[PDB]
Amino acid sequence: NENRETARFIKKHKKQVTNPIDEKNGTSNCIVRVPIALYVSLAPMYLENPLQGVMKQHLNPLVMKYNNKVGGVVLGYEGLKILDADPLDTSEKLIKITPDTPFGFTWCHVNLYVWQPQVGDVLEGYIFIQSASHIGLLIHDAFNASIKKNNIPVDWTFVHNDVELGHWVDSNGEPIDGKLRFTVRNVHTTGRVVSVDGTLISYNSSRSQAESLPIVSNKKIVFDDEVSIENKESHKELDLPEVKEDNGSEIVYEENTSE
Amino acid sequence: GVHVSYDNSIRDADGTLVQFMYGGDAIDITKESHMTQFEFCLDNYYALLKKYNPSALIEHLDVESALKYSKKTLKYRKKHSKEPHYKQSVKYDPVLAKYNPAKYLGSVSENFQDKLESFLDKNSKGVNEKKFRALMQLKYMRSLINPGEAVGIIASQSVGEPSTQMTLNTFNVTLGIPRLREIVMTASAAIKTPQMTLPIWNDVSDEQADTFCKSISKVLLSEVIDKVIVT
Amino acid sequence: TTCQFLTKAVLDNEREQLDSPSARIVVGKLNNVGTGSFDVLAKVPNA
Amino acid sequence: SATTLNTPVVIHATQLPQHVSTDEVLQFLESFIDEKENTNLSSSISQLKRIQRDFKGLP
Amino acid sequence: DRLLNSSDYTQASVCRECGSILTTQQSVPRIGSISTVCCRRCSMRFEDAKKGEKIFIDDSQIWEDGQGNKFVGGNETTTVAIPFVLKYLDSELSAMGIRLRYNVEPK
Amino acid sequence: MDISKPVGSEITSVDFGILTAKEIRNLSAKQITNPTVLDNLGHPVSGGLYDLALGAFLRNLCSTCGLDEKFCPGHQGHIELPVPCYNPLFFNQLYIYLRASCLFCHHFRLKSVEVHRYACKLRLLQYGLIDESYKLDEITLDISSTLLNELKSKRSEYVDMAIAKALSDGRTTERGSFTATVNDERKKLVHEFHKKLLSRGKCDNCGMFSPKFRKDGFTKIFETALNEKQITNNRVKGFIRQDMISTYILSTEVKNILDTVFRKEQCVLQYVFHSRPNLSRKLVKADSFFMDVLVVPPTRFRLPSKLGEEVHENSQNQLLSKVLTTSLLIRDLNDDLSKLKVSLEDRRVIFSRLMNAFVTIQNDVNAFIDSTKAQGRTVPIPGVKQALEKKEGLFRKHMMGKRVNYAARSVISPDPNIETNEIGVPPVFAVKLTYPEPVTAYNIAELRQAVINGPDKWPGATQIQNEDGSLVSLIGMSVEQRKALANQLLTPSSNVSTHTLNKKVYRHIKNRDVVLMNRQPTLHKASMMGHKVRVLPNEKTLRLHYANTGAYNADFDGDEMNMHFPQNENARAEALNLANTDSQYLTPTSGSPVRGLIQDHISAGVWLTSKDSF
Amino acid sequence: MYKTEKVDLALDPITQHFGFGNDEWPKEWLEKLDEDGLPYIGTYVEEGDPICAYFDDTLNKTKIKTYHSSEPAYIEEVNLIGDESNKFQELQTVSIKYRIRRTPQIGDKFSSRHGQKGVCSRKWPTIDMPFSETGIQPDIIINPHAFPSRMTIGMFVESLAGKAGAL
Amino acid sequence: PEDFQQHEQIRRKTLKEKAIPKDQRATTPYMTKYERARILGTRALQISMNAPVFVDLEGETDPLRIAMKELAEKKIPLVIRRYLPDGSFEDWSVEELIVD
Ligand SMILES: [Mg+2]
Ligand SMILES: [Zn+2]
Ligand SMILES: [Zn+2]
Ligand SMILES: [Zn+2]
Repeated sequence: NENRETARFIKKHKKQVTNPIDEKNGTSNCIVRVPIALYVSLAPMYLENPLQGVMKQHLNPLVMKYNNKVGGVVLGYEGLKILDADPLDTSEKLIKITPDTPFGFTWCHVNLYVWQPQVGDVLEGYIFIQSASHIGLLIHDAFNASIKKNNIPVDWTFVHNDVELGHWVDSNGEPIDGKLRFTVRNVHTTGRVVSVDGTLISYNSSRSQAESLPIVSNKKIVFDDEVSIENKESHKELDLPEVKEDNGSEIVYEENTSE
Repeated sequence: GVHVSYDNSIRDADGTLVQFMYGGDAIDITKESHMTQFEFCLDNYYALLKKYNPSALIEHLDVESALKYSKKTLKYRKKHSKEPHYKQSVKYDPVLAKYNPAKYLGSVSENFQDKLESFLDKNSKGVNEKKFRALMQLKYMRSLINPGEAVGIIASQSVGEPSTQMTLNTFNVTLGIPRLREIVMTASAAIKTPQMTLPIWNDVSDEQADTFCKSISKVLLSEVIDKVIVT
Repeated sequence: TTCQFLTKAVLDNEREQLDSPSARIVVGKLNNVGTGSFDVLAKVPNA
Repeated sequence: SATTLNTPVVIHATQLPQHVSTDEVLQFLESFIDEKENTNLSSSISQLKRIQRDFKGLP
Repeated sequence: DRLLNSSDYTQASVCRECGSILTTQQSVPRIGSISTVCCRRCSMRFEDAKKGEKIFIDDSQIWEDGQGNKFVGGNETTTVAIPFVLKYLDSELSAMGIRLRYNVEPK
Repeated sequence: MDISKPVGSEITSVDFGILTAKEIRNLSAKQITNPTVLDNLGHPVSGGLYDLALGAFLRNLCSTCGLDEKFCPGHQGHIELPVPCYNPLFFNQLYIYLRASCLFCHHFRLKSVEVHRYACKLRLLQYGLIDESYKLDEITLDISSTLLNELKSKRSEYVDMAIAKALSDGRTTERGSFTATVNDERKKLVHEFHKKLLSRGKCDNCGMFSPKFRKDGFTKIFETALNEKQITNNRVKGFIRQDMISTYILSTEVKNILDTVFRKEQCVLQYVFHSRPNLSRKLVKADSFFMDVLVVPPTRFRLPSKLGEEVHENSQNQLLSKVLTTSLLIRDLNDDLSKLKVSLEDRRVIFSRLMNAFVTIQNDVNAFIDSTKAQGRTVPIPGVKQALEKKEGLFRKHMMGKRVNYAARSVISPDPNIETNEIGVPPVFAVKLTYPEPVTAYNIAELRQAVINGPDKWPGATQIQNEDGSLVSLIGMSVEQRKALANQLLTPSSNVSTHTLNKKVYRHIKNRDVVLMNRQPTLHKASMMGHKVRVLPNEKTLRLHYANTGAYNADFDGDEMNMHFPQNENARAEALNLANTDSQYLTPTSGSPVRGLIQDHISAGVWLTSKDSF
Repeated sequence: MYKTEKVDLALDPITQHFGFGNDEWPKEWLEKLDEDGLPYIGTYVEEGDPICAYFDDTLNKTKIKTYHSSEPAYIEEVNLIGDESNKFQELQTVSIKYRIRRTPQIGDKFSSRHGQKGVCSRKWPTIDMPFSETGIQPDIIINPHAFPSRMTIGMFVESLAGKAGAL
Repeated sequence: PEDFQQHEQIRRKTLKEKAIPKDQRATTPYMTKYERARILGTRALQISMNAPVFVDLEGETDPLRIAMKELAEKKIPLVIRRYLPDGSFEDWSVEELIVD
């Protein structure tokens, strides 16, 4: 009973099907086919063409966007099938209408092709941009990926261009090629576009409980840069009150005294 | 919650059966008016035959099953006419108990059946006595209470609304709303005026019955004493 | 005696099936009498 | 934005996700893009064409 | 129409997992993220979620409140049309320590 | 209600249960500890009843969902009670189980075989099988334990077989069959069980007597000392214990007694507390009758009542503040108790301090739930029980009956020139009562005019609802803006998320509309019929035909009638085909007519149809 | 119909004063009230219109007591009463009388001296009204179906007596 | 994924168990006063939400009068699910039901 209650939670967050590295490519296959069941609304304008309804209404805004339930980005749908509300041979099916409104609701079966990239998965991306604190990438030239300065190896050194933009140099001492291979550190869904947080560096690091003891110096770089980003953003669109002194003087806030 | 179900029975909100059929015949009161007005229906045969259009119904109903059974029940009913209710035959039960009134032409209440047959016998009158019987059978079919009808509310409203007209006092037994309250509202085991109606025979005379009344009536010592003298 | 009947309901661990006119009104469900004694379904042509 | 007529009531995986080969993905993409090309869906097909292009060529 | 539609008809959020209208709340999102209806009862405090191998939260399961506390789960919320008095009744019953569980279909 | 806003999910059933303390602590938005509601300056104090974590209050944003007073639904909080309290509503029940249990073996004083007999009968009744529950009494073999355990086995065998046999057929489901007669048989048994439970004096399991518990009007229990006959009985039955190895009683002692008893007698209580089978497999715990916490309802339902200028304090906040003062005081008493102790002996004072602490918080808890269970204060503040039963009650005054929108009231005036199925609507009502008419190709012409006409010219329109969900009021606008919006009614939706939707026009009540006419008292459904709207110019009263006089039982002696304007087509169809006047010619009472002409018309007919009339 | 209102300033130091405060003055109030803050006797008032004006030092703002009723009125009488003081005299109490004109409306009850009351069903035009041989059209029309149930024969004899006495 | 497939199987099994086949149905061949009222109301609601109309609305502006016209020609594409007190049902089309 002590571990029985916690066991249900582990199975809720358990990765159903893991992505395997194959064909000596080194990259893990993340595109998967999953058959699903939807409960969708049907508009009265689509009462003569219901399959077009379910498609234009709910399935089309679903593609090229991450869906939390399937645990990936819906690349498309295949084989839509409306479940008849009447258990029974004909193409004429029936859907239950809400007592209050003219809209009907039905169960649907459709197969989804989703891009399901879990953490630990090795992926390849084409370098979009490369700043002093991050490297921009594109998985299959459609999905956004980013490798932060701390996730980049220590041996690597960035070089900023004065002419016009910058470039990162690897351990060997040569600039990085168009395509780059990385491991999935985290996947950010909540935002507008799906962003993959990547790592270029990778349990038994304990030297008499040394792994448990955190190196404050290294832990600071990842926290300070995180806070600096969060605070600068919170200062954007910040409306502060205009204060006028009992003389007719407006109090102007400017850290820099001279021009 | 009490309403008419799609199986014609009177069911409560939770599906529990209250009645197997509304009033035992499934007739809507707002329809049961000219259903016995046979002369009226006869004078307006073709008008009502056009009203209760049977051409769009003949393929959806049965015209013999119930009609045959109605004769079998009438047969055993006539056999035990003089016989008492406890000795009556229980072989064949009513036609409404065996055949759905909205699907079988002839599954009519025995009260309607007796009344209709009596009209055709006592009145010999281009309408045949057989084609008129079908029209009245069809009228009963079209006079059925609709499944879904809130017969529960309608009943309480049909007892409530006219009980406002009896708010005035007496012009012995409890009457009006107090008596209605004794029944419906309190189901009293201790009634204000408990009574018994005793049916007297024919061999017992008016004098004998009055002597019998005296024999049961409570007699007190007070009722026989004229004077008490205490010295 | 709202709180009294509620107490008896909780102690029974009762499930209100929402089949009485009163219960349906409480939860904003359509009454099962008359027009609520059935369901309306739309016939759709495409498979 | 996020309504019953826009988004579904519930989505449920009827079975475990079955992995598909590079050729199956490309065969699906070609089938889907052709069927949809035949309003905001157009921008999604534009992105889908880039994936199809990456699974056989270079951007 | 009289006793609901043109009186106190409210489209209210309900959690399908625990069946309640009072535990549901709109999550506070980040600068780019969108707000999602989340249940306070079924969601677990982020720190308390501790661990065959290690498991990782799919990001879509972590939501934040106005106080800045991170939560895991409690996303099985839907919308139901109810009278507003029901919300006031459930609230009053809750004070007395009585819980109403609304079984909501589809699941 | 909006037809453009359908709902996909529905409540199918409501389950009644008790909130656990652990459950409340997790869902809580903030712990309430402060009896004050406002800081100085005017901001709500942190940890008080007006805390912003409980929802948006005083033009501040909610500190939980971040929304303002309109969109914030409010959030539940909690008060941590320093000592457990008896829940007023379930005190009578916990009292029954306290008097029915043995204080030594911690089982009910009734014999185990008799208790099992009730558990068996109550398990069979979870499923719709009454006949089987009575047939169990037929199963029969100072009696040895080896024999009695065989009786319990044979009875359990019949119960398991009778359930499975009925489960095989369509006699009972896995969720169990439940009818009123089944409920009657359950109610009879649960009563008989408690009656047998309370009757036993000497425990049938272990022959030792327990001290009798007495009670007062308020939630407080006492323990009456045993008599010398029962004390000597405890001594002689004291040796058999070794081989196996009036005074007030605190809430903790009662909870601890019931804790063990509810564990040891879990089998019977499983069916005593479950009407249908317990599929959730939850344990029946004694702490359900006790309150270790109090839920703080959202600020939304505890807002201070404003009457004109004066802003009056909410009565619930007042009762809740009282619970908070006592809680802080007991926290100090327990802190002083923790300090000191070597010096004791006179422990009659430490228990006296404890008894006061317990009876004070209990009273404050009682006062908040049910006032008619709290001590007299020199009219008291109403509790939550009182709030649900103020007069007729919340259920009768605000659920079964409600004040409605889109409705009007006026004195009725007679009219023989309108149809018997019509109602003469004054132009005053016609310019205020509107219908949400969705704009389409077939009615674009009709609604464009209404939009141009506006909210003061009949037939007009007061508002226009766009497909995005927003509303555009036509009230302040001039003929120029109205003309522009009318030419924008049938424009195609650019947004794909609302392409399904079409604009709505909140158009004036026209002569084709249905209305519900009502004349109180509504003694029969004929007193609430559907009439066809006929807007009559220069009118200040509702005009009604003489044929309607009978059904409404309305005489034009200065009578008043209610007009209801249903706002959807399903409600329209009903008022035009089911509750409409014409379908109410005959009353269902006797099937006789309640419609006809009343006075002048009868006298006119006798003259018009006379032979002399040419 | 005449209705009287008492505008008292009591709710010992005087704070509210009848009239208008300097520097602060919301638009078009002078149309209803005179320099003294009291209304012009004869002025038409609707609900929302200012019925009096004052200034309270506690709020340092010029406030007004609004007139609120569904029926509009005219000011018939304004009386200033400065009693309950010996030497320290200042006005705080004012009595304002409203004249509400009431023409017979559809619904108003009318009755003869025989208990025959009836509501005004309509104000029938004289051209549409039945006209007598004399050329007179009745002021009031009573329905004949009123008399058989009420049995108010006193009204019947009152009708031929009133006619005889008029002639 | 595995627990849902079972739940869907049970849901559809119970549905089929409750459905009364077209031949075994034994309710009134007549459309009840209540059925007519809801059909006309619901179809009117559909008509107002730009639903494809199967009749020629010769200057008709009222959706209910359109729904009435569609009923007269039996062109209303709706079905009545008649429930019995056990939860079982009979699906009847608007077309096949007799209207007075
Ligand atoms: Mg009268
Ligand atoms: Zn929940
Ligand atoms: Zn909030
Ligand atoms: Zn014992």
